[PDB]
Amino acid sequence: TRAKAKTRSSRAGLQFPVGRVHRLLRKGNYAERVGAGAPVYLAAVLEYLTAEILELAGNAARDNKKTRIIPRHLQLAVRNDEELNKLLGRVTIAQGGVLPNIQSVLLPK
Amino acid sequence: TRAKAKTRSSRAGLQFPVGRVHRLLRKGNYAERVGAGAPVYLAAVLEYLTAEILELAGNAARDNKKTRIIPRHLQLAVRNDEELNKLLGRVTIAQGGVLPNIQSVLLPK
Amino acid sequence: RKTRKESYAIYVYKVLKQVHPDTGISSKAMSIMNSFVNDVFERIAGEASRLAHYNKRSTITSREIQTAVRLLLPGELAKHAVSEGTKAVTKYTSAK
Amino acid sequence: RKTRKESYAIYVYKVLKQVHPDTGISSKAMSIMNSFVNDVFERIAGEASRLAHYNKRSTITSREIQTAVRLLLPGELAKHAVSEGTKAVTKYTSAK
Amino acid sequence: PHRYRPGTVALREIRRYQKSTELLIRKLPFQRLVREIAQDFKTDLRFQSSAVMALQEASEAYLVGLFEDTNLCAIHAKRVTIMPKDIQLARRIRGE
Amino acid sequence: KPHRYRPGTVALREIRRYQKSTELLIRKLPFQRLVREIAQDFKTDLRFQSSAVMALQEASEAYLVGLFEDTNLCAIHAKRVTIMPKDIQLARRIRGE
Amino acid sequence: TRFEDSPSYVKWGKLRDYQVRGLNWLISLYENGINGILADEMGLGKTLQTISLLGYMKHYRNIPGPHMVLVPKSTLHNWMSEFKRWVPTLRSVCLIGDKEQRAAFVRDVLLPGEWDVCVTSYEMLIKEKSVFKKFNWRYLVIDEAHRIKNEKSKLSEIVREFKTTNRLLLTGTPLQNNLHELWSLLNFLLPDVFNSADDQKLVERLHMVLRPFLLRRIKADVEKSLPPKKEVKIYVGLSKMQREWYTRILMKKMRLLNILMQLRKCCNHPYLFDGAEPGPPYTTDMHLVTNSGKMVVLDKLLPKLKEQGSRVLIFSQMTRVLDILEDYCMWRNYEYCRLDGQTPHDERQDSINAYNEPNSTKFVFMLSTRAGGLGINLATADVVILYDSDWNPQVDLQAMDRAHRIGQTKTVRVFRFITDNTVEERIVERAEMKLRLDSIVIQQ
Amino acid sequence: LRDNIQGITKPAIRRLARRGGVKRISGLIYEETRGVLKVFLENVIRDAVTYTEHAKRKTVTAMDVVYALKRQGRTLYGFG
Amino acid sequence: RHRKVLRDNIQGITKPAIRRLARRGGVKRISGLIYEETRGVLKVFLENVIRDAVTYTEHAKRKTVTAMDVVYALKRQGRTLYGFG
DNA sequence: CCTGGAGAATCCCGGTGCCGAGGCCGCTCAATTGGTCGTAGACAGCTCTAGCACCGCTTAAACGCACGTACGCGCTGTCCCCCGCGTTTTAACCGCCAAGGGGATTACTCCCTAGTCTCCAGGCACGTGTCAGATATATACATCCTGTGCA
DNA sequence: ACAGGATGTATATATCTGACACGTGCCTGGAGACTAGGGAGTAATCCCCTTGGCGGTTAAAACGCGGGGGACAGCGCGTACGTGCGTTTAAGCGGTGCTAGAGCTGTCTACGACCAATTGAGCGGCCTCGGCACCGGGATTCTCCAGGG
Ligand SMILES: Nc1ncnc2c1ncn2[C@@H]1O[C@H](COP(=O)(O)OP(=O)(O)OP(=O)(O)O)[C@@H](O)[C@H]1O
Repeated sequence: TRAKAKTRSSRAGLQFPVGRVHRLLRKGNYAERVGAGAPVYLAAVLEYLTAEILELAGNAARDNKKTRIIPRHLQLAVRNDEELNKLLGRVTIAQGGVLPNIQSVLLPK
Repeated sequence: TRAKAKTRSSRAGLQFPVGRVHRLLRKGNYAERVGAGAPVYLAAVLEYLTAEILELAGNAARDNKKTRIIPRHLQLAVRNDEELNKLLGRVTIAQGGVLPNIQSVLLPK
Repeated sequence: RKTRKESYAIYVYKVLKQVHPDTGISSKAMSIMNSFVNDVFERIAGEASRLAHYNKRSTITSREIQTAVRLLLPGELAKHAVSEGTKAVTKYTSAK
Repeated sequence: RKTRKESYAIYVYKVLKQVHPDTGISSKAMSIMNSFVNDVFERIAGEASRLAHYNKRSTITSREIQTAVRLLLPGELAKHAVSEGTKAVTKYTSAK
Repeated sequence: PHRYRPGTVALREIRRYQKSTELLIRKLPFQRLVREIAQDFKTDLRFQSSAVMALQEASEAYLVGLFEDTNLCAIHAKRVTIMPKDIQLARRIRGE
Repeated sequence: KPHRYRPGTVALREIRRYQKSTELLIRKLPFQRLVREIAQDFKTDLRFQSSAVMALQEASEAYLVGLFEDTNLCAIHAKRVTIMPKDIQLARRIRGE
Repeated sequence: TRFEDSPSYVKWGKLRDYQVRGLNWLISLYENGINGILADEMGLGKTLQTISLLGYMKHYRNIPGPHMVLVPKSTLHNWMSEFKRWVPTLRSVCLIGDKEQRAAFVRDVLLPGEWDVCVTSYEMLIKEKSVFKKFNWRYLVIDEAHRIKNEKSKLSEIVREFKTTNRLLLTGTPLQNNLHELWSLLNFLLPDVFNSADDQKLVERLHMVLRPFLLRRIKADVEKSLPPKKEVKIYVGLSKMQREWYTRILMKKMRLLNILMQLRKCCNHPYLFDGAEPGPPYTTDMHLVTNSGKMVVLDKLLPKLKEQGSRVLIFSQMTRVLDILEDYCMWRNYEYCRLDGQTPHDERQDSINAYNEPNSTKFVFMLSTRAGGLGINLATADVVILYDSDWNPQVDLQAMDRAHRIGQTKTVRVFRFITDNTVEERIVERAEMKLRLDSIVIQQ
Repeated sequence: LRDNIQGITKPAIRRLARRGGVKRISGLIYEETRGVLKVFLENVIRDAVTYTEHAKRKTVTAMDVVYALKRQGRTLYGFG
Repeated sequence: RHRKVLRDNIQGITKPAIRRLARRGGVKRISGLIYEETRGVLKVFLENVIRDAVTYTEHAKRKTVTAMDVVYALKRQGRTLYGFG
């Protein structure tokens, strides 16, 4: 007899796949061995970052009167936050556009 | 009995440690298997690069009327050479100084 | 049928419905999120690999992941990330 | 007795004697050359590792090393280094 | 007759293009340029449409950032019109 | 009556002299004290190897020298000879800080 | 084996039997080709013996060759004056000054070579080593031999690099912390004898191997004058504020990397620290004295001394509290004299000697373990107060026997204030064990 | 054929500048922009062609372009 | 009573030292407000580097910052230093 | 030189099609459970190396101050270059079709690399001595800057 | 516009020293020989997706033109920095003393790799509908003359 299959993500109460993260860690040639808690830690971090960016994008979409998040909303959210902006400083988001700003000298006198 | 030991560097005509490079490739977590030709090729490339930089540095040291090579000579060789400058663009050489240059607008006239 | 591809799309959708219950996401935005997750995974895993090599060890552990998170993420993001990971590992060990 | 430390010093010295027979090198210069060789080795090895992962292959070969050289080295250096590597592999295969 | 002052239409265009998010260069000319550049490196080379789209996206982002830095330089020089010297100063400070 | 050089010659002489020499220009002890003060905030009870402080000083000096090069370029761009905080800020903004 | 009385070439000579027999001993060592240590512990004198030896060398078989004497910079004027007023017939030069002055002096004196003895300091010796090596040295005199007591020190290696026909060492306490520093001194003396580092193993071996190359005698058993000093410890307790300071610092922002040092002068005085140092300089009034039990004890002792001698001379360990107490005595309602490392070198020798007065009614002089050199006896001093003790008992011995020269024909009392359950107990026990080692090695 | 850099037109360069945020444009900017675009594209296309030739293919893919851009420090999100 | 603080450590970076750095860079005339700006820039740079180095040292479970830690931190920030390990 | 209208351009409200997002199904492959075993690292123990708190002496370097001169900065005129608008031409754009190349998948075989055991020489640590370089010192050259005539 | 004077600098010479190059001993990691196994090469097949073309349309580019504002050169000024000179200070080097802490050794366990069997989680394939794009019309707002303020 065997118990019902409980996922490690279920054990940690997460939404990201601990099993998939573990397989990616093992098949990526990062080290000889991978401990039991490292996939859980990494999955929690990935979930936190995803939740942050999605919350900011959802607020941006609410300000723009829509219900679907698009790359423009993602770009607005990422460039309007300083921490995420420094994290993604060297990244281009396709179909993202630019932040509206005009240098105050170009405005008519 | 067994044959007399020939180093693979001697086999390839190189003067760099093919065996040590093979060990480092295998222990560095870059893949699971390593071809025999890969350490030979890597050692050949390293040898060419080292010879080039050393030749430029020796020319600079002779221009300075010296028989030893110091980090100043190494920096003076790396700069003034385009390919090596691009290769070492983001590298600081300790106690190597700066290229001697003055913008032409600062010269009195 | 064609060969299977992997992605984080279902989990991204779960987190989206968790944080904002009445919002959807387009395919291009989902592709962007997938590439973002892949890139962050790559950065953290590579930093942990470098740490393990530097300290002359052969096991990636939670301490290495925590140190890589400290190195890569700035400030309050790092504080919250460390707290979240610690809660996750604590609960996983407690309920195991 | 201190633990032994491995370095490329003797090989750098041999190459120096080959290129400028009546010339010497300083200890700081040798440390700089040591770090330079380690850096180049790490960059080329990492590029080859990523190439192999991209192509779903598990072995690093002379093809991967050549492609890494072409990607990382600017132009004429790449051409000459590729010639050197071809000659070395040819010699290692022809009679060894 | 109604003619706007020389510079209001420019600000209207600035606002319009900073609110829009779509490409600005024409796709067929960009594709022909990409094939012209690829002609030197290898003969009879085929392309995917996604590759050309990604190349155009990256080119546009790079040029937009370049122009923003150029505007900063020109404003520093107490001008309003950007110049080749401003472009070259931006490139030199970036590191080309 | 005593000999004086006109403004703009001793500066050029110093430029050549320092662009030729390779010594470190900041005094070692004040820099070490500054490094210790900064490291005190992150984590108390810290010791430093003497080589670590020298590496830090090397990196700091190289960074400042490159920054001053770019700042000089900005100042020359503005048709000036004197560098200013505006030039420093512009150089840092373009380099991405 | 030589004359029993002073030679007829000394001037103002009053050297006694001990000094004349030491001179005979040194001359015999020179005749048989043996160097050594003139381990004259105390007032019996070593400058007189060294000068008389060199003068005998000149005034007997002609050896006018190079001779060098090494002194601290605080004794250059003293040594030159002693040479002038004892043996004027001998010629001496001094290498002192900035770079230009030193170059001028060597150029105008050293290379012409009209000199016979050159008096230099350690620092100038290190400066002009290449200049001195160009000479065939014969006799080398090093005062305070514990300066070179260890190898791997620049001065010791430099002074070994010199070549002399003869060597000679001068010290007060050759043994300080262990037998290896003494072995270093003996290695400098005779390189080719004590090449190796190595109850029967020691004590007897040390005596039998040191008798040929050393002379040891005690002023108490030689002069029979100079009534012995009486040493009394005062066991004090630390106030509650000091106790909580001590406990908190021991169990724990202010940088704290050295537990022993940071928990040291605590028993001395809390506000010697930083962080909670006295804040706004309101005024110099009754603030510092009330905070320390040792300060209370000293403030109680002062009246009992001023109703009597009132010429104490005080000792403490930390240069800060040294200067604090120095500028405090003047304020309180007293007067002082100044001796510390800040004072420019040449001015101290005349200043302190001048301050030695028939009467001062100033009641205070302050000297630390490292604020003074070797001279200026305070025969007017009566009481020695030691606020805290140094690790090395030899430093404290030098400090407390500084006033125990001949001038002191009166018994002097030394007071050692000590606290409880603090690091000072460890300091005291280490000093006692080191002193016991020194006694068992030398006296026995 | 040839002469396709002229396909990058003055109006397109003006639109790029207006998205950047500039108001007035000098007449000589256009050739400079064409030159810098040519340099950037040449670098990226050379890297992509190297990747494709290593793969032993004849078609250049979005994966190749993305890998080249990531190598240059210009990571692109939204293509895989 | 004698107890006070002399100066702050950021003032250890001296005006003639900054002028020597500017001379090596290639500058001829220097405005008076450059010095505080340079001190601030240096403080920011050192805070970043020291944070990363202390992170590495803490992972090692040590209490002494090493040259290797400084080199690893500098390579992380993208300023590879040759000649220290 | 503060107001008041034209007149373009923009935002807001409502209706229509449509196409991609989201829900739903089967299926297969990858994650889970269970058990076994070897090794990596945790833990304790000792050595000795190196770092921290501190003093004396030298002396270079920093600090402070006075004088003058380039230099940054503000203001003005000129003119020329770029912008706004209208018109004509060009080609991108879009929709659809046709064809072949080539990327992707499957099976089969075999050669190359992992792992082992042994042995031995190449590389490392340690001493040691000698020369390349830094140092000082006195010439000869180059550079700047002022001052007296007449350009 | 040069002559000359004072300043700085490049150059030749002699000494002395510490760092580098060479040798010696020794040991640990690489080379030789072998055996198994699975990853990659090779062939063959399929289908999708890239290219080539063709026509109709309309947005976009190219060209011209007038005119206003911004760039650029000039001039004046009054002030902030460079240069030189005296005085103080703190860095640099050297010793002192101490103890922590980094580094190597040995033992032992508990933790992760490996394997086998099961099954449910996720992925490709479908379909339907609501969110979005487009289109149109009215209300609103900003800009630019022109005048009377
Ligand atoms: N002319 C003299 N006659 C007799 N005794 C003298 C004479 N000069 C010096 N002394 C002795 O020297 C003692 C003090 O002299 P001084 O302090 O100069 O001694 P020192 O040679 O420096 O001794 P130390 O060995 O302690 O360094 C006197 O107490 C006395 O014993």
